[PDB]
Amino acid sequence: KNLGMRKNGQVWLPAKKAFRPTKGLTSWELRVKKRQEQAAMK
Amino acid sequence: CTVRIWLVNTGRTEHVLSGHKGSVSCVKWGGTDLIYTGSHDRSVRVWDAVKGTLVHNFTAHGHWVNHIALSSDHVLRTAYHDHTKEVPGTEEERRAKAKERFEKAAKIKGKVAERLVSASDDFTMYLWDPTNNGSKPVARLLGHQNKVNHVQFSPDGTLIASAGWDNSTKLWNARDGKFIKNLRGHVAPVYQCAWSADSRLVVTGSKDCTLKVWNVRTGKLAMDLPGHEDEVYAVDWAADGELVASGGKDKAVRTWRN
Amino acid sequence: MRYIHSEETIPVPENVKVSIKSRLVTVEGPRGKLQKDLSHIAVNFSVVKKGVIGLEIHHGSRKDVAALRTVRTIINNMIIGVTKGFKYKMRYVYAHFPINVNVEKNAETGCYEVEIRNFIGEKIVRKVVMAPGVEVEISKAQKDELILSGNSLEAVSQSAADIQQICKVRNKDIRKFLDGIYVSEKGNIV
Amino acid sequence: PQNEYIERHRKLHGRRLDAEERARKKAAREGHKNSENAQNLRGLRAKLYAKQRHAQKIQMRKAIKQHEERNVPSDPIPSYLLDRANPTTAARFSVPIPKVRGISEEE
Amino acid sequence: NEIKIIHLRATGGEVGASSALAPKIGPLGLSPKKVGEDIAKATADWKGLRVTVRLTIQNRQAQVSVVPTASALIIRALKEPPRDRKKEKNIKHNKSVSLDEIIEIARTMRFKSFSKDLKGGVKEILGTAFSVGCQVDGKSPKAISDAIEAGEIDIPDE
Amino acid sequence: AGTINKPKKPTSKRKTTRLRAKISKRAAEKKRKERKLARKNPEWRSKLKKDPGIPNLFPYKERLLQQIEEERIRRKEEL
Amino acid sequence: SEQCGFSLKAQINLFKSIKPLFANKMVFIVLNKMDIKKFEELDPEMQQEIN
Amino acid sequence: QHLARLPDINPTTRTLLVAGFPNVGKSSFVRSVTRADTPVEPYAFTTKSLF
Amino acid sequence: PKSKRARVYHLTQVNKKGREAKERLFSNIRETIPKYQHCFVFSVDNMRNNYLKDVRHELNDCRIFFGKTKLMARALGTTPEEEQADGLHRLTRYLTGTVGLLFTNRDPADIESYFSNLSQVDFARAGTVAPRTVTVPPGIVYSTGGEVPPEHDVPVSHTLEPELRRLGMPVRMIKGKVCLGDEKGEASEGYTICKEGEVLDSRQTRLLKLFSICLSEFKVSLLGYWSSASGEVTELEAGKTRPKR
Amino acid sequence: LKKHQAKMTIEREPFSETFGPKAQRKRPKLSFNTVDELAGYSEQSLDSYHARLEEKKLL
RNA sequence: UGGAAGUCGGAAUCCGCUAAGGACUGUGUAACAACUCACCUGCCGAAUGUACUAGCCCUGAAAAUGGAUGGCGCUCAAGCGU
Ligand SMILES: [Mg+2]
Repeated sequence: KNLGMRKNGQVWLPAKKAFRPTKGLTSWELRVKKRQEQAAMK
Repeated sequence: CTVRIWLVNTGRTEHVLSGHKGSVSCVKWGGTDLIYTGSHDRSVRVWDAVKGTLVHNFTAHGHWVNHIALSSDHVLRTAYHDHTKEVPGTEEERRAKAKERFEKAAKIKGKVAERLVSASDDFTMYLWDPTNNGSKPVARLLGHQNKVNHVQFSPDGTLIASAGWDNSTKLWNARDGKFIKNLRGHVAPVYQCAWSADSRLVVTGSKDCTLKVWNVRTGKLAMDLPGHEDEVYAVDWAADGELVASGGKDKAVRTWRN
Repeated sequence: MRYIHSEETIPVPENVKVSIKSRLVTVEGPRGKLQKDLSHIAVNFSVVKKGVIGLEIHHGSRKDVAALRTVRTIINNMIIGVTKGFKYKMRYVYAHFPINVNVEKNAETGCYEVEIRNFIGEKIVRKVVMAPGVEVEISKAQKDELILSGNSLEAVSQSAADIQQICKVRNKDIRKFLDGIYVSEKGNIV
Repeated sequence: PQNEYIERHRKLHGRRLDAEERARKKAAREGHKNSENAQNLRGLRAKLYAKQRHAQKIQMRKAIKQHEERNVPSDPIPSYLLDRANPTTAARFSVPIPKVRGISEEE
Repeated sequence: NEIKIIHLRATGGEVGASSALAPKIGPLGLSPKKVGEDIAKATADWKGLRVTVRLTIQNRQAQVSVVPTASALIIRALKEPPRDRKKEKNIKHNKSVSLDEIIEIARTMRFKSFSKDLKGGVKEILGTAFSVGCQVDGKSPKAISDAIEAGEIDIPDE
Repeated sequence: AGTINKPKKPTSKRKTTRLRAKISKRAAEKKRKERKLARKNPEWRSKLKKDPGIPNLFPYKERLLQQIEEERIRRKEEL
Repeated sequence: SEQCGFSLKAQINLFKSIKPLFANKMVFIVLNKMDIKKFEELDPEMQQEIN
Repeated sequence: QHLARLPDINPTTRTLLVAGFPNVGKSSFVRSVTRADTPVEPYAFTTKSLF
Repeated sequence: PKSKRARVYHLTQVNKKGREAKERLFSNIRETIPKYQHCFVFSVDNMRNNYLKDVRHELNDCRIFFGKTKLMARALGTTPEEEQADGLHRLTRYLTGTVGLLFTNRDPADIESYFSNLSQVDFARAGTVAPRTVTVPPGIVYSTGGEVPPEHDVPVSHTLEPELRRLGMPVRMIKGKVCLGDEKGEASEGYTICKEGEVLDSRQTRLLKLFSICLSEFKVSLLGYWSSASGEVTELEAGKTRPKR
Repeated sequence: LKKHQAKMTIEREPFSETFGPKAQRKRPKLSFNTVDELAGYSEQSLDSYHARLEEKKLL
């Protein structure tokens, strides 16, 4: 069973995930490398 | 809302007088070692300067207390200096001369009693004798049609001069507070007034950029002093009566002689 | 921007039979069956795994992608309704006039009927007809409580809202007159 | 009834049972309601609403700027003129308005 | 046979501190005038100062003690002239107190302080004195606290 | 509003010749007026406008800056 | 019983202070809370002042 | 609003006026003899207006 | 995206910490490393942890860190190349979840005896198994909910009645009193907050905290300690069984 | 003086500090200082009120 | 201040423990209590937040016989840009 409280009382509602329609296009490591390049160029 | 007492030789605070709810706008120190304060909380307080404790609290004014004056201010400002132009040799006899002058100026009915006049924004003034009357005012001085800015006793203690924002300087009997005469002729609010040493003359500096010297026994305008090109803020008469200093918004000191 | 592919997944418990044909979802469990026509939303249904239902949208806008979340929650609510059920507990409170609540089951229609009398001393008899599949019981554990139970969350909550809205205090100060019937608890039957 | 009778009733009997959740839901719908008012009101009512909301945004931005800058008289006047309401106070003998619109005799 | 602990705020040298206490100690069986006299006797050291008073109740007699607080200790150490509280209102604590008796107040308040060291206790007392509004060594207690933190002023250990 | 069940008088999108001519005349007059105000404009204007620069999301901005340094050093050496 | 938080001496003093307002009226001093302390339990001097 | 919530006191009718210090039972007496809903509480100045 | 949630600007004094707090934690841990002989790792799992202030006050000669797990692990050094002292990277395997560091100069036996003898009854958090059945009796609801008898108990405040209704108690207001059913204890049964053996949820634990009922215990479990003199990590009983990363 | 009494009172103490949710007024303004003065003022006020009622009844 | 404990007011607004917590963001109390927010930690898991600019769309003021993109009608246009 769930252990937390939902604010609107609809306890049957599932644990929703974030709405990210562009999820999975880029990786975390590549984004870290692009962060480093971006900071250096700036 | 505080009055601090400083020791001049050390630069240290000895007493802090607090209890006012508004800004203390005027402070005087009498010859009986009492400190008189007037404040914007509509009150006039008398404090014991030796102990730093409140003695009297007068709450009769209906607005800001702008200025207070003592009956012995002229002699307390100059101490032992007088018309002889000679100072006594030693400090003890100098202090004796200063105390003698203060007592001679402050005797009422043979008893030393300082008289305190307070001028307020409620268009009025109050006259107090804390030694003889306690918290009861001697009189309420009425007649100004606007706020009373400055008030001063004469050096002989018989007259009181008041300057108002109703373009007028008024004269009052210093014993019962009765109105005597109105010195009319300024056309903008009168900011300051100052007595001559012989109590014949009062000089008033106003917002209309002028000084006016008034003969108080005749009740007339003796002299008119133009020359300031802006508002006059501060006016003083020398204790020997030789010169009058004026200063204001025109940034230049002006000195006036006969 | 048009997204090439968007995917949602619905897990299905072992005691549930789900049949989807032409976007008409039929969900069957221990407590009965529920049916919902979802042909107003462009979605592709599939069986991506044993016990997982997949929802696809191809070449859809952001709004079309976001509608899949609503479809997911609706089907999950159908599954929860046929497995555990839905239950709304309502409490009626009064100051001076006791609220008289009678619950009957109509024979020819099969639906429950709730009659409310003496609401703030009124002589009228309020009657609310429940949605089909909703059972109403006057509680015995607590005081002045109704329990509305069923498989359809939509039907149960709408019947509760109908009971709540038929007893409105009118032209009186609502700070002073607190009389009414209110939803107190929401949950599952099991 | 006398004095704070609604407060006494509030203390003795509480609210309606749905008041807190109901007000929470209304305050939650307030954003959608503001957008619907911005896109749906007509005429002078819409103009006054837009002007009021513009003013609200201006004071909100000022308050946020002051809370950002939390962690960081003009002319000389005497002491008796201090704390009063004082004015701010800011050859060719040409008048400030040298030319105006002429008025014909027929007008 | 239980102990009842009651905390209150009292001014030293008055009886009327038990005016608000008498509603609740009445059912407890205590004498309001007796506990008021006990409070006045215990707070005769702290005349004119708002202090915290603890009453312990056992077998329907009260034992009265004064719990030291930093604000009361600082105001007492200021050595202000005596005054009548009904006529001298809106006072300000603008006198000066020395750093040595500030350290003494910190040593007194070590039993309440959660700080690891007397330097931290002294800085807490300096912050309390800053809230009171007095001066330390003729300067601002915030300035002495900053000097202690930067290392110009040293605090003895324990 | 009850617009769907009880619509009001329609607002005509059909223009009139007089209104079209008046609008065209007033537009031409406003154009001439703003030309005159631009001629008599007292506002300060920069001799060179502030250039926006290179966008940050451009992938080759850093190598372009490397180039820009190379031509400035080359021009300094040549001059 | 003095559980109100004020002394009975102060109660008599307040009554004597507001007595000039009580002219042309009728005055009844009601001693409440006899379930706590009776009038006879009070010492004779205070009873004498009340009388 | 305060005038709208003010009680109606007829100054020329038969009237009992209950006075004293706080916490002496004034509101308890008024509750026991009338139907007015004046609060009764053990702290001083529970009643802050005329009832 | 024009349709979006309006982000609330908080008009309060305290701002977000950022990277400065992380670097400050790094510097504090790296400066407290050379000053002590032992570094214990302790765990307080599914606990309120407000008694760590009392633990810090009682162990005034020790230094306690209770920051982020990954930040403390990176401060200590997770590999032998980046470790601050010899063998500290063996200690970082215990740093999972809710952990704390204890730098001490005392012998380890005193620390183990202190944390074995330290016992404090605490309010249970969600997920804890309820040790007993708690039932509020019918009638007038009191402050403790029936733990202390009502002749010594005080009636619960009338401001808690909407909160009790929100937490699921069918309480009502009768003449300024909060009552469960009827004032005479009729027409309703008692309200069972929790049953014995039932895993507590947050609503039930909130009800227990409002009624001041404690069903758990605050315990600090030592997993293992690193000694600088031998440069080595000794594991304890809790760290033997706890999972490691 | 009565030309400026109203603005003088408003400057001395504003409307918001006198009555309302943020009022700080605690002592009232009274025309009497003692209990005897209050009794005399009350009986004179009652006499004046009755006299005015008789005048309005006659009118 | 009758009472005022962060939360009727006025002015200051520091220190400790800190992982972090305002001499307090709101609810609440006669005053307390209690709750809540700022802030922090644990779970989770990968992209987000804010402000501006440019397009298209809505509002950005309307009276009075029944009517007008010329009319039907048109919605991946039979609308708009190239
Ligand atoms: Mg009472």
